[PDB]
Amino acid sequence: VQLVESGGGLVQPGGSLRLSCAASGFTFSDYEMHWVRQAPGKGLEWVSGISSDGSDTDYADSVKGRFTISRDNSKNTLYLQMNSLRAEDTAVYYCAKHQVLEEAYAFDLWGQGTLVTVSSIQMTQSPSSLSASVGDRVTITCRASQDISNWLNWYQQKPGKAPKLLIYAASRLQSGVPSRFSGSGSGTDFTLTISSLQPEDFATYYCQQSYSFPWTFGQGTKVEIK
Amino acid sequence: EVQLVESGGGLVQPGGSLRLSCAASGFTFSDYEMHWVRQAPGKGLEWVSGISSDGSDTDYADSVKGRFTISRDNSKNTLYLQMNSLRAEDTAVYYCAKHQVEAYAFDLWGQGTLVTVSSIQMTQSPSSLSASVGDRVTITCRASQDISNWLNWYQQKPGKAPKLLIYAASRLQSVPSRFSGSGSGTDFTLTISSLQPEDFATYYCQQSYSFPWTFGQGTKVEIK
Repeated sequence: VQLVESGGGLVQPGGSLRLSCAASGFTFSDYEMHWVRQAPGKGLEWVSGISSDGSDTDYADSVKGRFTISRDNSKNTLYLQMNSLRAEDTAVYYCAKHQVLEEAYAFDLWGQGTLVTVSSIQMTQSPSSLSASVGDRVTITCRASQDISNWLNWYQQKPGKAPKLLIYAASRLQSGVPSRFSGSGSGTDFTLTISSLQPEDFATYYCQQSYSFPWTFGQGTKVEIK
Repeated sequence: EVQLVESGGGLVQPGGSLRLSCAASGFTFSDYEMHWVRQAPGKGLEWVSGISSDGSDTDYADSVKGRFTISRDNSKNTLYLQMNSLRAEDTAVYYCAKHQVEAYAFDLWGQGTLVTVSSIQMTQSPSSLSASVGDRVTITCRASQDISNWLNWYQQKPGKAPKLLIYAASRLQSVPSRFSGSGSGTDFTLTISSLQPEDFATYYCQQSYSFPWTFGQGTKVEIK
């Protein structure tokens, strides 16, 4: 089971690119699919989404009228037509599957991302970065600009790696993530806690509200070494 | 005239692509599982990708799934690695290696090709050490799990193909008597009884017990 993005590259301002996202191991046609991007000044930014049958589409305001999302459910392929590209569109672009997990919605499958370079409800996380050692207890906080009940997910993004779903619905651990990771909170203040930091836990962590559209992420919390 | 030769490296901006090739000669390439293994200054050795003998089954490390594609042309005795959407973290020397079986080890490597872009854990100690000719050198490896004697040691000189020294914790490859391996379970030690001048090199341990195959960060043996 994986998603594989292709089509990135270097493009002049005002240029065009077409990204494709090839899905495998699951019934692609059954799932809402989305593009999410991260610019060199990071933080995840939802770009666009499309319903399972391809009839309903959505875009972030910053890409309206320039990007077009589509899908070929017969070839398990998602597309993003990017016209009139701008310097600010420089980013890694992720393809992601939206899943109803228990009674909640999360992006539970992501691709590794493709790089686009152009040249010739608010979520607040704290801290923005922290340095720690192996064995340390790490506390990361997310505050929501509104009550969102337990409609909150946490993602882990290792350096140079695709983001990964850690916790959904504020406290529910995703399959495979170890017990040291734990989430708590409801309403407007949420906590991700790593009970004992391991070397593979050095990463950037993102919260994301799943309560009202458009989906918004926190700016990220960088967990650095030393 | 048994050898592997990698080509296709170079310098690339982030997000670019390269295609590495590994040319095999002197053995029946089509019969063997083939692998790519890479080395950055920080990580030691890191297994990247493997492909079954017939080219139909492939495997990738988590750090490169979906960006790298391994394939083989068994009619031209050639392994390939297509690297798309390259990252700074992919900067490494890339080796192609043949997997060999009693025990499982990487018994043949190429000299490597350099790419610049601009879960059982093994811990080795020391990371570097200075010694003289005639010295006894003791290198230690610890596994995050019991792995009985499923543990190999490699030697790597600058710019030369890595070399299999000891497999199954204590068994010498067809390698001088001064080299000696011991340990089982979770603690292993590599011993050079009397350092020779051609013995100044970087050494790596590797567990052959559970997939994915993992290496220690390496022990650099320097002069002084």
